[PDB]
Amino acid sequence: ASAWPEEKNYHQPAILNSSALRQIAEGTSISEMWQNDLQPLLIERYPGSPGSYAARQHIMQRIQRLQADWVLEIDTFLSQTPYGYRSFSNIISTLNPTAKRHLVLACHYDSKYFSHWNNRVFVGATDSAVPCAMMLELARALDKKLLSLKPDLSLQLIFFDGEEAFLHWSPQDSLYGSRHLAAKMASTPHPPGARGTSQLHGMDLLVLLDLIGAPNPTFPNFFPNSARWFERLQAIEHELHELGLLKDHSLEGRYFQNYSYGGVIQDDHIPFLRRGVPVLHLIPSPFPEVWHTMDDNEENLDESTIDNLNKILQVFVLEYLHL
Amino acid sequence: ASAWPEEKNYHQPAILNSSALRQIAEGTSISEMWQNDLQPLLIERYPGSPGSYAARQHIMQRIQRLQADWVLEIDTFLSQTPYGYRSFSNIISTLNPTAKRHLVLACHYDSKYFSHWNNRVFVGATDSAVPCAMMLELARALDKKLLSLKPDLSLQLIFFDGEEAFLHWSPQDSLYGSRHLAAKMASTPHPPGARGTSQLHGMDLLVLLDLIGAPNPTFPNFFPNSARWFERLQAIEHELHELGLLKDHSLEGRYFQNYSYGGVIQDDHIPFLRRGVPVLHLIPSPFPEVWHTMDDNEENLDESTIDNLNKILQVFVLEYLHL
Amino acid sequence: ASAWPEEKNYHQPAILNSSALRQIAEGTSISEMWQNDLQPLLIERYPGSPGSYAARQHIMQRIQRLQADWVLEIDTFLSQTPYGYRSFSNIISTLNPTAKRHLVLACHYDSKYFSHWNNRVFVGATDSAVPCAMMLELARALDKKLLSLKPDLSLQLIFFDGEEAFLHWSPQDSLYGSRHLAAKMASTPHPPGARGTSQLHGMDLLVLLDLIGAPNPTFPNFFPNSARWFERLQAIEHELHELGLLKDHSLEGRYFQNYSYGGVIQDDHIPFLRRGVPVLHLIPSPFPEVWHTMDDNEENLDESTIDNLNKILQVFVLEYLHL
Amino acid sequence: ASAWPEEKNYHQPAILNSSALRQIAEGTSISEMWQNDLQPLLIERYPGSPGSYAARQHIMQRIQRLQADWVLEIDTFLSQTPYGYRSFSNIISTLNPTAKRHLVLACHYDSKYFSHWNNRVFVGATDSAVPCAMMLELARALDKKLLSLKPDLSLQLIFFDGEEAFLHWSPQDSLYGSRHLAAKMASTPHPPGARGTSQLHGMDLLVLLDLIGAPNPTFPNFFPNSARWFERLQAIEHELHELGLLKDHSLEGRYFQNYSYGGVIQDDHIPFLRRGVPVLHLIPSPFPEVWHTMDDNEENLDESTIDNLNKILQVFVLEYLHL
Amino acid sequence: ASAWPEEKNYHQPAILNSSALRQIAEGTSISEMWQNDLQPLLIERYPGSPGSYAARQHIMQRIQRLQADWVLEIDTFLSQTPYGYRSFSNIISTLNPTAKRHLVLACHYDSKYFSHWNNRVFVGATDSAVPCAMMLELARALDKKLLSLKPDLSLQLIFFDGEEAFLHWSPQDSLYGSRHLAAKMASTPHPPGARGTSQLHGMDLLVLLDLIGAPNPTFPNFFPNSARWFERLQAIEHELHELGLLKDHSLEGRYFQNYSYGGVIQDDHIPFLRRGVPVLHLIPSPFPEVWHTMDDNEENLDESTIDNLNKILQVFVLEYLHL
Ligand SMILES: O=C1Nc2cccc(O)c2/C1=C/c1ccc2[nH]cnc2c1
Ligand SMILES: O=C1Nc2cccc(O)c2/C1=C/c1ccc2[nH]cnc2c1
Ligand SMILES: O=C1Nc2cccc(O)c2/C1=C/c1ccc2[nH]cnc2c1
Ligand SMILES: O=C1Nc2cccc(O)c2/C1=C/c1ccc2[nH]cnc2c1
Ligand SMILES: O=C1Nc2cccc(O)c2/C1=C/c1ccc2[nH]cnc2c1
Ligand SMILES: [Zn+2]
Ligand SMILES: [Zn+2]
Ligand SMILES: [Zn+2]
Ligand SMILES: [Zn+2]
Ligand SMILES: [Zn+2]
Repeated sequence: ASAWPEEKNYHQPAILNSSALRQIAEGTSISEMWQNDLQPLLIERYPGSPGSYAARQHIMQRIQRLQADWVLEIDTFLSQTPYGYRSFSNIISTLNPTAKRHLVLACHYDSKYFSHWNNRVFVGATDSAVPCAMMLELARALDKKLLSLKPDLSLQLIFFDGEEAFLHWSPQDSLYGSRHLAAKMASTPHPPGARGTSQLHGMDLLVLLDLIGAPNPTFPNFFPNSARWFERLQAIEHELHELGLLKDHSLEGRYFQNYSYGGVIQDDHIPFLRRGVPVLHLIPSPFPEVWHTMDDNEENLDESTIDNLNKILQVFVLEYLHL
Repeated sequence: ASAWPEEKNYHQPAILNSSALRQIAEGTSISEMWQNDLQPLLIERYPGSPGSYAARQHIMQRIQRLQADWVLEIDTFLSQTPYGYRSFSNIISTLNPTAKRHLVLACHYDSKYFSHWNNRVFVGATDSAVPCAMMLELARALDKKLLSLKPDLSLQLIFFDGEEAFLHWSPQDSLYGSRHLAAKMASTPHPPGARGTSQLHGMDLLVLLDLIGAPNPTFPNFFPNSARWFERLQAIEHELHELGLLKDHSLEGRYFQNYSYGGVIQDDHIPFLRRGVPVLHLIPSPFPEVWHTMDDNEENLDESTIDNLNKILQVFVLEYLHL
Repeated sequence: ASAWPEEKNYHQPAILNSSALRQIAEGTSISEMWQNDLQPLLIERYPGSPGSYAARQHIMQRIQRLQADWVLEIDTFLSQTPYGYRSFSNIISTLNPTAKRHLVLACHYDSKYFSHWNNRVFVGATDSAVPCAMMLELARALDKKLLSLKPDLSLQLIFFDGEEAFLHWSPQDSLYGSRHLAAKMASTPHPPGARGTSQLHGMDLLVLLDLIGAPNPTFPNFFPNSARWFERLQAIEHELHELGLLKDHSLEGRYFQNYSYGGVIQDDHIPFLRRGVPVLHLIPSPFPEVWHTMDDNEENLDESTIDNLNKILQVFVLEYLHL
Repeated sequence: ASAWPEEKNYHQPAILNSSALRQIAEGTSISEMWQNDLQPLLIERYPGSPGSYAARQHIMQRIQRLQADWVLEIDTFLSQTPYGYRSFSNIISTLNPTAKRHLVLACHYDSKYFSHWNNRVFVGATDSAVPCAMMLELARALDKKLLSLKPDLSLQLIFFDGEEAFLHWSPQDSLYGSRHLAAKMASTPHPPGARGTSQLHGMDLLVLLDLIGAPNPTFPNFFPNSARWFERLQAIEHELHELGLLKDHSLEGRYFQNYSYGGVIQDDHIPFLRRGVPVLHLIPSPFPEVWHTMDDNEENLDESTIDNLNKILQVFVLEYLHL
Repeated sequence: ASAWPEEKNYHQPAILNSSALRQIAEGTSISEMWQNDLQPLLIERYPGSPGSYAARQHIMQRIQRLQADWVLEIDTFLSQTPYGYRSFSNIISTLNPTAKRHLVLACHYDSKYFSHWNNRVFVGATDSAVPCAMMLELARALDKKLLSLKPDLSLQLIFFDGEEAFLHWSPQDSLYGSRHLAAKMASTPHPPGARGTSQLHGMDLLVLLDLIGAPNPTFPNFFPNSARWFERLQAIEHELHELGLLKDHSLEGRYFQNYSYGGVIQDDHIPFLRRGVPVLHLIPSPFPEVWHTMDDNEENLDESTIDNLNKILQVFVLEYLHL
């Protein structure tokens, strides 16, 4: 067939100059994000719940009101769990769904399920409420530029549901949302009409944000097939440092350090990885100290790190998308 | 509905004082244990074998002679192999088998089958006679305190048979004992009469000992859902050291180094991990130089290190149980 | 020369409970430090200048108003430099100067001489105004607990002058105020009336703060006769973390990391060290990125890290003094 | 004083764009250097000796035949030694009489004295004949651009004599050319007529190249007053790398690694360093394997590493000089 | 002179085959040493004390009683201190006083001086009573092959006195004996009637034992002129291990790791090192945790580690000596 599915293998960023980067840095607001994007989401929001719907509405609302012609879809489905068939809902938000190639940013909007205990609630600030807010805050901060899209390539965001186990992490009880959509897409021809290419051939790259939020992350370079793009976040991190544009930051506490990792982490990316989509797994190693504790709350998030990652990521994208 | 299967995430140790610690370090005798508990286990003991029945037997005698109300079982069972059908007997000792919740220590009591070489015999002193002796010594040394068990929690031991492969490593040629027991436990209501919860629900934490006894062990932190418990070993090791109760010991050769391990090792924890039991896998990395050679013998054991880990394990276990 | 001068070698801390620590963390304000004790010193203030007298002046005032009975002295003295003789002044603030033994906290309060460039002035935010405010905030915060000094031990703060070189780093041109004070103290009987014992005998341990206030600092353990005191800084850091009373703080970026250093930094400890005083040199390695640049301003300080090191240091100090 | 002595503190470089960096990298033949600039120097050449005068002569000849206004000088002198007084002869080559400020590159052109063995003769290929050759070649390859010198700053090349000891390394028996040349310049006014300031005040940075030519060298960041220039050598090496311009080179095998060093190496920079000159000491740690052995010859030099470092340096210099 | 003193520069060792290595292991007995060699040294033994004389005498009886023709000098001398002039007695034991060249091994027989605290007493087991013994036992263990000295090369031991400061470490107050004996050897011709070569010229390598006998030592490769012999100590530790000739020993806790050092440790080698004698400094880094505490006692020595270092040292000496 046509070879556009190989394009992703040769695609270069449009690196930005200092003045551009000063602009981007000034364009994102961590407090706006914190107030209007993220505090809504710090609720018990596990699949089913009132939380899940409130969270779901909140995401689309906040997307809905932007100037770029974002196409929100829901994709409610049903899957078996160790408590029976429960109902899930993935969020997709697409720009230019005819864009044969998309760069995808994705995270997970469900919250793990826990019995209230001591009258506390798990609300999953880093796991993964913050990554949802960052993707939100990037759609906003970059809206004027993202409008320019009316290379055949645009941007999709995915918010997955049912990432976490219901009882116990196993292949059977985990990634409900992403195993659904991996399949759905591997079987949806793309572009419409085509005869050999799926919605996955048109994932250039999947950037999975998971567990972001805590002080002192270090992100490993998980895959050779996305390493060049990891290097670019290294380069972006550096230059935004060399230019004043990061806060409480030092290069001896870099986020992205050339440290490859041993065994694989399981996460919403796996249903895509093994179908051949190159992945960039922005999850930290070690996990946050508050992982799956009630203490994974607002109080233990380093606003200042998150701001620095907001900027790094926002640049990464404009550079991919050549805006 | 009862949520007692969650009590394990919120479980905290009752940490001990410097009198207590001195007392423990005092009442464990590496030299008795060496003579009374481990020297008997140092024989060819692959499943089948006369060794196996001897060891099985040894193990039960030295438990049967202590005062606390241990209940030993011998799950003997058949299972297929590359050499046809064969028979395995796991050893399960248990205090308070209605103790709804149990902390579990475990190891394997077989020895791998090797032909005889230069009239040398493979006896597995670290793989895994030493862990078996360690476990038996801990029941001895803690006996008077374990009596106290007449939070509904108690202790349980397991000595798995057929951990090693008969011919060659594989899902199908290995972990005969634990694969078997993990299933039978997943299918057993705990507590009697329960309707939705199995005995695995009652396993707090599985501490599994493998490949102990060589010099300069280094134990990684393998799993994030047991990592606060690995922190307690770090912390126990520390205090027992600053208080001068370890032998030939320095912090520049700690045993528990806060280092995270890439992959998964395969071992008797596997069937219980993939079903959602937390594991504290006390296996070192790298394995001991003598691994799976005829040199895994007594002459190459480090008394001092084994004795240090006894103290550490014994204190871990008392703090877990609140004794 | 009695045998009191060796008690330092056996001194041990009075470790605190989790309730104390909580009080210690809660009773230090980094924002009051920021305006009352630190923002005033951020001015050109090399030796001689009018800044030197104003910073000098500030310090004493901020001490003079506290309840403890601080005995300020001033130690003005003349020395040759590359630009000719000049007049320096060390500040010394002593509790219980008859206190035969003292723990000493010290920084330097000059600022390096630089000509102005682009109309910016060098002010030394980390080199070493934060340290001065740290030492000044510590005496405020701990004031009430320090009236109780009426073992014979007390606390002395020292603010050195002329630490930095005038023109070109060298033994002739550097440490003007601590070469002087060593020697002065090295030859001043202590206690009064003494006959064989100098005031350096009575110096238990000298904690030198320097270059503090940038993000992600790493302090080494430089000297073996003080490691045990470093180790207590390690342990405090850990404990304040595990109770939740540090901020944006992760243990994979501790500040005190058991890492030994090879060479020596020259700094104001040197004249006391080669007099056999025990030094705890809280100077980080690598130096900050803004070292000796005009960018060593307020804008580039990490308030979180300094709250943190303040809490730690305050604790360290109450345990040293058994308060 | 005036202000000019401090201009160096604020000097930024004129970074080169890609096209340029290529043009430099084609500019330099390692083969031309190898045969024209280096092979003449592979001779026994300890001070006094005929290779001492032949070396001296050769160097000069190669500068003389360049366009640029190199002003040569011999500085023959005489110092006490363990074999009596003897006569040395530094070589200085300067562009610009008045260039108030100079970047200096420097290297030592003697050879340690060794009696002959198995008919073998020490010729210090890396110690330091390659550094020399390197400096020559950079003269050669940057002539035309160095013409453009008719910010008041230029270049200077020094080739110290008497670096190595005659007998046994010590302050009194080592560093003969450079202890003399730093005292002499520290007592010569610059610029001519000046009432306050030395030619040292004019030395912007002394780049000392020693021990260069072995495979896989790593150079550390010895000094913090030249760390930004170290960082630039790194940025250059990365960038020359990622553009394809280096040979047999990976970033896993970089030369300039952010690895500070503890204490100091004694080399020809010391006389200048204590006098307040900033130093970029391109010496490797560890020293080469052939260090001070007859085996320090041509056969053990890695031609590929030298080409690469030629490139890196010549760039470093064109960018310091805003050429 | 001549070149006879450049011979150290070329000395290759006569390396042993496995069969010999086994004899040497068999040949030394750590229980013999512990009882007959070291336990007498474990007394308060500063310079001038009766212990000092006790200890001085013991050494000599242990060497007098062997058969090789050890030749005991006794440099006694006076020197000023912070407590007055006092008397010091080195011990020197040569084989072939006329043998031009000499491998020299040395340690120090004094104990620091401490008051008596809780009726406890500082005795210096690691520092340096073990290295004294290790050298004693080296000579017992090797006597028969040492006899074979009737390459003009032989062996020398040195038990320095006064190494430790009397009051507070410092060039004026330390290394009393080595400074004496270094200067006295520098100004003694050798071999007799030589006209420009001293005893120090016929120190081929100085092997300095210090701070030995604690668990888990790591020894840096401190000097480049001695590095090739550190690489021998490494190759020896390896081969002895790969033959199961060391106890309780993994290569992941090697004793000699090829890691270079930054700064410099001050010890009895300085006075020879700045006079140009090659030094293999066997002092660990870090120091023992018990350094200059009362716990530097026999209770805290690692018998296995010492026994392993005896073997390594006895092999090193023989391959040097071509025995
Ligand atoms: O959910 C989980 N339960 C576990 C129990 C034992 C070991 C484990 O690694 C896990 C685990 C992994 C996990 C992985 C990625 C995640 N992203 C967000 N939550 C995440 C959790
Ligand atoms: O038995 C085995 N045969 C192998 C061949 C190649 C690679 C391997 O990891 C193995 C192996 C692993 C193994 C793992 C945990 C064990 N615990 C005790 N023995 C253990 C052995
Ligand atoms: O001041 C300095 N000028 C230098 C030039 C070259 C190398 C150096 O280490 C220095 C240096 C060191 C230094 C050390 C401790 C300090 N504390 C505050 N400023 C400090 C500076
Ligand atoms: O020459 C030397 N003799 C030594 C003996 C013991 C330790 C040492 O570091 C040295 C030494 C250092 C050295 C430093 C830079 C050099 N550049 C060229 N040769 C160089 C030698
Ligand atoms: O004695 C000492 N007191 C110190 C105080 C602060 C730092 C130091 O490095 C030292 C020191 C050094 C030292 C070096 C080698 C020794 N061998 C036996 N004792 C030894 C001691
Ligand atoms: Zn999670
Ligand atoms: Zn095994
Ligand atoms: Zn400074
Ligand atoms: Zn050299
Ligand atoms: Zn000592």
